[PDB]
Amino acid sequence: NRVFVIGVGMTKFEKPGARDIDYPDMAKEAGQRALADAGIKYSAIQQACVGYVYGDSTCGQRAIYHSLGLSGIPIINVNNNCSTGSTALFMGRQLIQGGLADCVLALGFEKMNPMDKHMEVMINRYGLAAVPAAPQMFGNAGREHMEKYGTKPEHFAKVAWKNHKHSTNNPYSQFQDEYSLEQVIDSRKVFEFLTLLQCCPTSDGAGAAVLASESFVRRNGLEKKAVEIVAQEMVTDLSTTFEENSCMKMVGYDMTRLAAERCYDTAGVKPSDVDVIELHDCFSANELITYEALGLCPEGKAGELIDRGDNTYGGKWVINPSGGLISKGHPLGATGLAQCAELCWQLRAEAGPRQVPGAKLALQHNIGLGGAVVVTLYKMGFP
Repeated sequence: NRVFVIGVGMTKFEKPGARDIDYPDMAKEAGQRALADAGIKYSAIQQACVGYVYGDSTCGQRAIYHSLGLSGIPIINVNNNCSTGSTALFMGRQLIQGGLADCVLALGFEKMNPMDKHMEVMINRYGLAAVPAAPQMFGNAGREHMEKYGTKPEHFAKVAWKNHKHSTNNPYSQFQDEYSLEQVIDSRKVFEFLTLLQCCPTSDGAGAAVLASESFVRRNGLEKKAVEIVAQEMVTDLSTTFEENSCMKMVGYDMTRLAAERCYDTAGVKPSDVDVIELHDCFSANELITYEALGLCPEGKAGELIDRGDNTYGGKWVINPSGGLISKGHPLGATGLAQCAELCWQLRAEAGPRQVPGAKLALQHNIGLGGAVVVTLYKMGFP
């Protein structure tokens, strides 16, 4: 059963506390935008998949009833206790592909040892969207990459530089200013080579997408905006031995690798066919290694990809035309849906000053709560 994204919407992603509204109004802004984009009645929504991290188990329902009105539809919380976190989009896709609904709303929102203690305080005071282990794990993985392949600390700063430069054209991004490479390098130290401008900040915001079956799209004449999910794969923790483990593997390198390989196989495409990417750059180090995990270049060649400008406009792949988590900030529940919104706009040729000319195949890379990796390929459903 083919599955399509037929409307998308988001709020601006803002510094926590910059905007004086509660999570239900954020959800309403994103949700109502997505429904208006889709051009459908609210009653067409048969289930809602809702992604958020903080608050109790009723926040999903509270957000949906405020956005759509009260109904008896199922409201599924993506983040449960006794399973690894999914994503709103992966779950919505599952409901459609398995025949449990013809049309669904995916919605996400968020409203905010000596070294672990030190990182905990730093994350709080610098407003980073990270758990205390994360900067250390991603720094270790980047250092490991430098040791094996000769990547330079400036390559990681260049990735971050590139994300901030893209952000200048995204009005939904918390940060929309270009910093110099020198400013990236000189910003406050977080861990090792990682500096503040290489780490994703917290943002408050919401995102939403309407997902629909092939028959729903045909029945309602919605072919024009229908972006097809041509492949989507999730990989949860891979269990390995002491001898095979590495810092790169510990932050999900092989999970991304396998998820993407399986997408490529399903869709019958290769990395070189992808035109535009939105990936999970929680740290610059995760983006750099993810270039190789996705198969964009051979192992150890990310520094060359970076120095050629093959991650930006005029290069082979335009990566994070949004500015990335690094510029947008990371409202935990909403991040994946914002990536989706941008890639759908790119493929629909509605991305304005960020438009990748002639984009036809888009790749999303996202991480769930708990660390599961989701890779998704999109193309226009009926070009």
